[PDB]
This record gives sequence, structure tokens and C-alpha cells, in this order.
Amino acid sequence: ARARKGALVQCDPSIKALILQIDAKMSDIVLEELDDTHLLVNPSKVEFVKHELNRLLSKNIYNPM
Amino acid sequence: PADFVPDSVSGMFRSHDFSYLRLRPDHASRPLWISPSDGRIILESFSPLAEQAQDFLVTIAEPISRPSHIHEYKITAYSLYAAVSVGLETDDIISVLDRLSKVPVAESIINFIKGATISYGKVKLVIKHNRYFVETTQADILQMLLNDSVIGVHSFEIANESVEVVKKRCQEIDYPVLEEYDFRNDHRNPDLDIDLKPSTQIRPYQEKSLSKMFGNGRARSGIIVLPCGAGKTLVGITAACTIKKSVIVLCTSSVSVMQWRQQFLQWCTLQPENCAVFTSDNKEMFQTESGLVVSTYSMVANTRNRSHDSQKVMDFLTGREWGFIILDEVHVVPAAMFRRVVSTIAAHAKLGLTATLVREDDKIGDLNFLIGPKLYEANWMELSQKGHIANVQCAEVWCPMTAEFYQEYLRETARKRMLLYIMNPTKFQACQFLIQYHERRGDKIIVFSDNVYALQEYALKMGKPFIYGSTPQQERMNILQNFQYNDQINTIFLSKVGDTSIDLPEATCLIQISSHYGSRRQEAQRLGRILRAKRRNDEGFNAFFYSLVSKDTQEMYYSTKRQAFLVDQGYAFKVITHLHGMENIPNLAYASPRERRELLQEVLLKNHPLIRKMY
Repeated sequence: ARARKGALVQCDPSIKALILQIDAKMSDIVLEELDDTHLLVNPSKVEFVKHELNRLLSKNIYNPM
Repeated sequence: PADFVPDSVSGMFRSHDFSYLRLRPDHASRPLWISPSDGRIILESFSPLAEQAQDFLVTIAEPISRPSHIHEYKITAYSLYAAVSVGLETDDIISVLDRLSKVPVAESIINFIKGATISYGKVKLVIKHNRYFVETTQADILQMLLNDSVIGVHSFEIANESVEVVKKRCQEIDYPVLEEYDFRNDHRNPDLDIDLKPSTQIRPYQEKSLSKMFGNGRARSGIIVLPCGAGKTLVGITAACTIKKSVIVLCTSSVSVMQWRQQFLQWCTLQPENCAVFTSDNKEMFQTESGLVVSTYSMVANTRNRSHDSQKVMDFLTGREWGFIILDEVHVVPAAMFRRVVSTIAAHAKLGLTATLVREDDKIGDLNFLIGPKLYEANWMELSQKGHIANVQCAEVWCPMTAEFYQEYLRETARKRMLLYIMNPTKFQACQFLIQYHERRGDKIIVFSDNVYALQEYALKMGKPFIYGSTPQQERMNILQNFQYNDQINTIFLSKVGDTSIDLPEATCLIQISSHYGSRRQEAQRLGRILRAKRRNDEGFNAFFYSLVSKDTQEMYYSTKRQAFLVDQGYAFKVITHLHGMENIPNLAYASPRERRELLQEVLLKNHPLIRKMY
């Protein structure tokens, strides 16, 4: 019955697997894992996670010049 | 500009605001919009007087894109070179463009027309007794070339190997080289009595391509691209019958050489005694004064120590002045020593026939220097809507990667990642469901995957034959004959063997499991193996092309890169992220989590005549 300051996020298992390597790279990203689709990202970095997620998925997108 | 006041909405245009061009009062009949920035031409097909402008643009410009309504053409130097060569004078082009355009023709575009059109036909490359001579009608053009002097009415002999350097250097200068064969007035080379059989009919687009090639009465060296099954071989036969000189044909495979010999002896009145084949088994040449010889790029460009008979045949090819060369699959000509086949063979006219005129490197832009300007583009939608080729329904199935597979995908190197995103179980389920659905429809299906291990695993899991490099030739023939005739074998798994030139039965469905990175050529070659189906005469018939890709992987990037060429031809790849029948199919490959875990750990496990007897 304790309270923490975190944000629950919904994702497919691919994005779930992606953000655990962000935890392995930078320590203060995720606090603990809940399910195969729900994660608990610290709210002070969530947009930063967004700021890398489109950067992390940019390698999967072909951009013509 | 024309003192046009800049609006505040013109801020984000990087000097592309063409509003200073005053709109004509009679503009609505005129279907063109000329852009002064790059010579790009915008054509509206739906307006009247569109085709009477469409022929003009396909004569004077290169089409960037041809969608349904608005077509986009490019005015380039090489298109103008072919425009003036077929008899269009400089003032006629400017007058017609002025008459057929809404916006006025800008002075920069007009000056580009004058600059590219003039100083053409000055320098010419002629061949006299197997020796290359560059010739100019004006004297001082010889004296202005002092940089790339490879000298060994006004003409000087150049070396045979240095002809490409001369063509590049003269293209850099404002004097492009004219490469036209006046076969009507050429009498040193002995003629051939080769002519098409009267029973052979030629389609109008082939006639248009050959009219681009033989417009002025002289054979012009260049490139013709047609879809697979649209009859590029027949275009080669007709070009040989038009020139009526000695013909040398280069191919990529020995089976292609056999097919070209068969097509020559069938469509045209050429005796087999005038036909010669330069392959490993057959090396006998024709004994007549003129004829046809067909061979492969590899044997002609073999730098290794070739046999004595092959050396004698190569000496015969080099010492004979050929009137015509047909380079099939000209996209492999820009290779290292496949480039040299135009130097080792003295040929007056060079026609490069292809279907996939793209390479991932820039050397595909060197074929104008090697063979000649891009003579004809086939409109693949125009041929599909007339039933000449199949109406393919291109699609891209998004297969999501599972949780345990995607974790291993990120903690791995790229070479193992390549194997790992192919073998995701959702791609197995999607391929199995598509195979079952299109087999119930009664379709001949080819499943392409460049990974040999993935090909074998998919075929063993789904109980279908597989063909790859190490398969014996007789087994390949037996499997293909069962695919063509036996109704219990409607699906064949093919590796990169099927991508290159091998004979295949007609198929209407293709499933691309894997691919060789971002190869657009391989993608279009795979699409070309379902474009010549027999059922094209059937109303409502459509072929199918599936590119099964793993979601959120680098396979998406390479898949988009491969599809970048086909969207230029006009094909639209509709994404399929859901298949109706996933949950209700009887057997799902790797449905249970333990089976998926076993598959994952299997994929991870992949990576003195007397003393002679005593010895």
C-alpha cells in the first residue's frame, strides 16, 4: 500500500523489448517491469524516451533524399 | 523573375516560386507546365490534346513518373540528343513547347534547349577495319582536345580500350559523341539475309521502341527496357533483322544463350548454319561471311587462362568487325570487366535490352557512356491495362516479432540479426496461411528467400519443395516439372537461383520471405516472374506479390528501399497488418510458446616407372 511517482505506459512487446535496453544504457529510465505490455517509466524522462524512441525506430525507416 | 511581388506564402519555397510566369489566356487547352528550375515538365493527361503532347514529351523528355492523372517528365541532355537525332529541329521544339504550355517557356529553359541541341553530331566514333576512329566534320575540334590525347575527313585513331574515356571526356565537354550506324550505306561489312517470319506479329509498344531506335534510318546505340515477358527478345530479333549485319549477343546465363538461340531460329528466317554458340560445351563458329554468334558475359570477359579453342574463338570475335551487339540484362554491364565487353568487341551498333535498369551503386549511370542513351521506357501500367503483362497486386505483410525473439534481436550483431528477423514465428504463420489460401484458390506460388537455411526450414516445416544453389540440376528440373504439371505441387521455395535467369513455370502468387538487403534489381526481377502469366486474357485476373517483413526491424528499411523502384514504375504496395483467418486456421506453425522457444534456441544454435607404386 505504498505510493511512488511513475507513469504507466502501454506498448507492444517489440517496444517493450526496446525500452529495456534503454534501461541497460541509462539507469533512470524504468523502475520495475509489470507485464508484457505495461511498463512504469519515470515521468521526468518519458518525453526523453519519446525523444529517443522515434530516434531508435528511425533506423527501421527509409528516408529518401 | 518578371518584377513579381513576393507574397508572404512564398516564404518556404526555396526559389521555386514560378508565379512570375504570366498565365496565358488560352491556357486551359494547353496541358503543360514548364518549371524553369530544372526543366521538369508537368503534364495533365485528363485534358484534351494530351496524347498529342504525350508523344512529344516521350520523344523530347524522359518521364520521371507516369501516374494516372498528372505525369512528370524531365528535360535532360540525353533526351534532347535523341530528339534532334530523329529529325526534330531546335526551333520546332521551342515552338511546340510554347504552343502546348500554360506558363511561358522561360529563357533559361530555352537556352538549355539551344545549348544541349547545338554542338551535337560534331564528334563521331566510326569503326574502320576493327579500329576505332573518332571523326569530326570541323578541323579545330581536333586541336581543342589536348588533355585526354590518346591518339595512337578530320579524324584520328584512338585505342580500343580508351573509347570509354573518350566518350566520358567528350560528354564533359559540350561536344557529345554521335554513335549512329548507317547500315544502309555500309558495304564493307557483309550483309545478312536475316528477316522476320511473316507469321510473327509485333506489338505496338515494341514498334514504338524500335522507332525510337531506328528513327532517322540509322541504327542508334542505346538501351531499351521492357517488362519480363513483354518480348524484349523479340525486340532484339527485330533489331537484328532491321540492321541485317553480323550479330553478336551477350547473355548472363547459358540457359539464356540457349533461349536466345531458340528465339532467333523461331521468329526470324535465320538458318542454324548461320548461328553459332560460344559456351563451354559448344565452341564451333559459323563458317560463312556473316552470321549470328551468342555467348555469355563471363566467357567473353574472362581474364583467366582460357582454353585454346576458346582463345581461337575469342580471336575470331575480336578480329571480325561486328555490325550489331545485343547485350541482354545490360544492368550487369557496369561491372568490373563486364564493362570491357564493349572494348573487346568492335561493334557498330550496341543495343542493351533490360528489365531492371537499376543498381545500388552509381555505375548504372555509366551505361550511356558504355552502350548509349536510354532509348525507350516501357510504361508498366500501360502494358498491364492492355493485358500485355499481368496486373500484380503488390502487398507488404507486416509480421510483428515475438517477445523472446525481439529480445535476442537487439543483443546481436547485424549478420545474426539478418537470420533472426527472418525466422520469427509470425512470419511462418503468415506464410503458411497465405500458402494455404492461395492454394485453395488454385494458384502457382513461388516463395523467395535468399537465406538458404531459412528456405530449408520453411520448406521442411510446410512440406514443399525447395530449390537453391546446391540442388542438383536434374532434381531442379524434376521439381520444376512437378510444379508446372502436378496439381499436388503448387508451391515452390526458391533461393536467389530464381532471382537470376533460370527458366520457371508460370506462377501467379509470390511470397518474399527474405531478400538481399535493398536490392531493387532483385525485387523487380522477382516481380517479373509473375508478370507473364497465361491467365492474363481472363477478365478480372490479378497476380499477387507479398513481401513478408518483420515489424520494427531493419527488414522494413531494406523493404522500403527495394519497393522504391516499383513505386517509380507505379506499383502501390498496400500494407497488410491483419490477415482474416489467423485464429481459425487448423495448424499454426509455432503457435505454442514452448515450440517458439525451441525454434528460438534452434536459431541461436546456428551461430621412374617403378617407384611410383610405393607412394
